[PDB]
Amino acid sequence: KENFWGMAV
Amino acid sequence: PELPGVTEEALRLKEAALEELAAQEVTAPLVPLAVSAFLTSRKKAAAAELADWMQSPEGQASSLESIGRSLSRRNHGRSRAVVLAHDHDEAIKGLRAVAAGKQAPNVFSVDGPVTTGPVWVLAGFGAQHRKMGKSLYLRNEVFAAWIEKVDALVQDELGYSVLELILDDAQDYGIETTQVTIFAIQIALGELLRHHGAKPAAVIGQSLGEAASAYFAGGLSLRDATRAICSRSHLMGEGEAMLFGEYIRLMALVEYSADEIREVFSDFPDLEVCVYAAPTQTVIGGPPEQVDAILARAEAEGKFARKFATKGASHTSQMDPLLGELTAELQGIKPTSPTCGIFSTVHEGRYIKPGGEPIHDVEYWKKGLRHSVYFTHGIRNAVDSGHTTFLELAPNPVALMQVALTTADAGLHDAQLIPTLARKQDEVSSMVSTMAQLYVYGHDLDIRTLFSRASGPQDYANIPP
Repeated sequence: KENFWGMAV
Repeated sequence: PELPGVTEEALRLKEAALEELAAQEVTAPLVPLAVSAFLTSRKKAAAAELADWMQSPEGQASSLESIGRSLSRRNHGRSRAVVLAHDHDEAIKGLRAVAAGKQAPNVFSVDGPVTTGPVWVLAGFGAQHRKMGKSLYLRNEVFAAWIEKVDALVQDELGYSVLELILDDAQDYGIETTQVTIFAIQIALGELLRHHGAKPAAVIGQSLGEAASAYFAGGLSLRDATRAICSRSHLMGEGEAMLFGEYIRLMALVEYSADEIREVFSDFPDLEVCVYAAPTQTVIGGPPEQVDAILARAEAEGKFARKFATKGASHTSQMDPLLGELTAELQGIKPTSPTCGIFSTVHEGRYIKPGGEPIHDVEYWKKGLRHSVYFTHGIRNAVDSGHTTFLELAPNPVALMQVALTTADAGLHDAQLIPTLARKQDEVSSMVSTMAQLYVYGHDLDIRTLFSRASGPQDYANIPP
């Protein structure tokens, strides 16, 4: 799940 | 040699889409607020001080855009931070965390720059979606121009308009157009980054992406790289359309490593490896009955496995009958000596240095379409050679999850994994936030270029010096 501002998660 | 202009229909579609954009509720843009210093201790001070100011009425009266504009003109030191914010509240909370050196999703902050340049990842498999690239095409003049340039090259090569596809929400993508359009978008996104001062230290390609990777590594002109993706793409579409039913090869991802596959495959004599994607993930291809069988063998053994839906069978024997036309079509391309590093997932993941011998031969594209993509191997070779920043140019960032699996396996547990566009995320924001990350880690990126030239003084803020 890569989020809102470029985050692997 | 006169190139076709934007088509009538593309102009019509554009007008319509602009009309509809102009009617949605405008949302506050994402503004990046840069704060830096030689010392982390001083970076936090400036942060807390800027935050304190933004609390005051004068600071509350100044637009975020102006505060970001002023910030962007400070000297950018060794230790860096960017708070990405839509309003004053967001901005302050982010700055609080920069100061407290606490973490948050809209904050990036490092003690100093990353040692090695970025590796630009050019992939594409599984990244398509219906509206991909459209919003950035409507909103960003630099993207739009590059899209239009590839759009002209593809009209010339293939006789239709990729830009018409992009603009038409009623139009969906198939085996052929999915590829030429992800390519258009990869090209334009990379050049948008170049426009803002970014550069790749190295490229790595993954199947469809390989032709964009060649372009950005200076290995082929844009023309010849368009030629490479056009021949692959249209030949693949035509070849599947002429085959029927259980003769269509399928692809699936299964949680087996290269080593497990040599074993597992002794039960499935027609399965082949399409992409060694991760240390324990492989995209395989072959006849459906064998694909379904390996799928069920995985699901049984407690192993992840997902079948893809595309009757593309890149990197299988289904490419055998296209090789000759492919060879013939790309007669005349001119491979050039690269201008940045290349991890060649076609050559088993091996590195070629800037200044090396050309490797973008006709035979290269022939090799790449038919044979396995050594992606994990390429990424492992990058990590082992000191690279830690991976930026995917994609309409959706699927290959970075694969990259993460390799980085982690190699001992690199804190790589900088930077995506570009994504489905369900504002595309203008996404790019802002990608540029912020590049900036933050010290990579080339002229952050002044993220704001238009001041016309008057209300375009600046009175930021505490």
